[PDB]
Amino acid sequence: DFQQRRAHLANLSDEELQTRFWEMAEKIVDPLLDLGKKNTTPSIERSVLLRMGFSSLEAKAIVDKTMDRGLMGKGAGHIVYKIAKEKNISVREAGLALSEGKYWDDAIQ
Amino acid sequence: LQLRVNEKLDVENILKDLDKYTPKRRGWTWRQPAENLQMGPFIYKDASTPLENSVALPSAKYFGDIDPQPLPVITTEIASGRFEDDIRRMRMAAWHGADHIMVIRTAGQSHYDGLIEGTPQGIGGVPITRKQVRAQRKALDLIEEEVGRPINYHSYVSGVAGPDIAVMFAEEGVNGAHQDPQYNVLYRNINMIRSFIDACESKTIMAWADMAQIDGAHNANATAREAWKVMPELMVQHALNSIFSLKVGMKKSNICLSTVPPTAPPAPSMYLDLPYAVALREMFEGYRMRAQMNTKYMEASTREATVTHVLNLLISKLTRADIQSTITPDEGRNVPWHIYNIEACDTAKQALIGMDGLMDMVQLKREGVLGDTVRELKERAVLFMEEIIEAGGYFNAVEQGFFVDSGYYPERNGDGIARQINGGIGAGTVFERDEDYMAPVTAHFGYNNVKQYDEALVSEPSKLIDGCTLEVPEKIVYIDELDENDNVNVRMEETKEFRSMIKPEVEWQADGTVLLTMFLPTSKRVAEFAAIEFAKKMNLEEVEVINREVMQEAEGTRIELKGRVPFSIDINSLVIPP
Ligand SMILES: Cc1ncc(COP(=O)(O)O)c(/C=N\CC[C@H](N)C(=O)O)c1O
Ligand SMILES: C[C@H]1O[C@@H](n2cnc3c(N)ncnc32)[C@H](O)[C@@H]1O
Repeated sequence: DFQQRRAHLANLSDEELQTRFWEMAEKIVDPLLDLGKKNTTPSIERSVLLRMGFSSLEAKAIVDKTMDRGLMGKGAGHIVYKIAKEKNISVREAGLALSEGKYWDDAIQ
Repeated sequence: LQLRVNEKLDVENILKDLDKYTPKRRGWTWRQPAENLQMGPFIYKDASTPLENSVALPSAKYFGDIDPQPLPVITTEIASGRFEDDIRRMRMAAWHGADHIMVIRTAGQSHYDGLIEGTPQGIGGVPITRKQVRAQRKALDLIEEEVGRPINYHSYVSGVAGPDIAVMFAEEGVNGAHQDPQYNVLYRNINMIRSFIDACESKTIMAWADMAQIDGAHNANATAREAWKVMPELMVQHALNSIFSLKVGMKKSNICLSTVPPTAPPAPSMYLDLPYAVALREMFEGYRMRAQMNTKYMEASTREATVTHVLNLLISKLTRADIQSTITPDEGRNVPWHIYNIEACDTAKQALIGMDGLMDMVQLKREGVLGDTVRELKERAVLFMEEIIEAGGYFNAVEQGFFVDSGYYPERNGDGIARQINGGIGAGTVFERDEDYMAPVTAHFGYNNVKQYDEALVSEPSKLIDGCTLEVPEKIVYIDELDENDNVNVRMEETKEFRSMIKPEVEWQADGTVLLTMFLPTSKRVAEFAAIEFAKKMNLEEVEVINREVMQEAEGTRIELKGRVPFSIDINSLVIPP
């Protein structure tokens, strides 16, 4: 079993065996990292909001609504940025607005 | 400001004005090496700077109460359900050498899909919120000036809202955290695609805060039948999270492996666990070694726990350990008591000091049976890695039950934990980033289209808003309480009474628990039941047995009992001379 398997490493040197262990470790995590670059999730979106000056309660409502209108792909902190500038209010006020159910027909463009 | 070594911590005062508290510093601190240090008549080779205020070892009386401190950062874990009582157990550990205070999340926090707020009571752990975290970190600021050496507050960044708590930890100067997206999948059955996409953010936020990161490969140590056979997979779980954390942006010097010697006597545990310890440290150079102690092969005996732990400290000394966490000797007897967190520190400090300079005098026989097994474990792990690629990536390997299988890999029993790619908690919560996706904040990982609004701001996204909370703390929404009857102010009010009577406690103020040890001249079962009676007559309540040991079948039985004293004493009616 293990002796059969270990065939091709047996004459690998410690430097080769180590560099090979990390070489493959790297190739295994890469697809994971890419998935991480091109995609988003609710907790991530909520966290962007928290940093943007929103409370956990307010953040939930925006992301809960963002998901309904199918807008995750654009970014929840982005929905709150474009609506802030468009209607000329503070990031905070336009984020409160949205949380409460407002400016959602508008955000869709 | 404030803090007299003879006055208790005013936990009533620490809880006030938490809306205006700010962490005093950020990130991890290590111990300052103190070269050829002279304490009393002795010279120490492997010591760190002395504490300004501390409780030295009982036997330090024969030597002028000297209190030598070793080089590794020393962890103790304290989380009872009531963060407010524990702030006192913290102060006792700090005095005993612990400079890494680690706090367990209330049962099920992994599944909280968002932060919680305020201070409800915990179950088998503290509920981690901002008030509570600001509280404990404010108390540690005091406690660390008292002792004269910084203390790393640590907690957990797991769950379906890891990224959430990463922020809050970043804001509130939590110094260290666990972060390993493999924990979510294997033990909490959170969905793997969302779990790993989340860890990218989680980890970035953590790297921004300069926090230290501990992984959870050691978890596979416990949930595992014959722990010595798990050694190829440990290397695999340590490697995945490390190369991952590394490529996210985290510094190699802030990435800690959580490495526990898998065995304990009567196994020849040194012989078994040492090649592994060496293999790991050779294969992971430049990464940190956070040694933990044995919990799986534990039982009701404190004595036994301690001896196995000293052997655990011995694995660390023979090799290397940047942090040396501890486990209470009573871990298998009950939920840790004040006196036993302190035993854990004392013992860790005592053993390390007694082995000062040991490696100037001893060494590893690096060729022999040792190097052979160091080589074999390495091969077995590389093999495991080869098969995870062949099967076409990490998700497929998980789904095929590659992990948590009780076989000494390449051996596979089929008893491993299989999660579905498309299933779990949080399935269907991944969303594709669109071309014009943006996020106006520091510490964001994935694709962030910033150019569109300003080509210049690409590397400072938060300047679209004149600072995210990481630059502008005053933008942090602070919640105080969200429950009127379940919070710290009710709990503290409940017992104003006590702050001029007194009673014994193990975890919570005046909980009335005590420990009784006795010997009975009869077999165990009977001995045990006869034992309850004696305790009852002694006026204790809620009596239960927590340890039986056979001295010899017929001759005798040692019994140990935890029980509640149903009354108080008065410090003012105690006749005390000089
Ligand atoms: C990597 C990781 N993330 C989260 C959690 C737990 O946190 P929640 O259950 O609330 O998600 C754990 C727990 N076991 C670790 C033991 C610890 N080192 C101790 O020394 O006992 C973990 O290993
Ligand atoms: C059961 C739990 O619900 C939370 N919670 C969130 N919002 C509220 C609210 N408006 N009133 C009471 N509890 C609330 C608490 O954090 C609490 O402890």
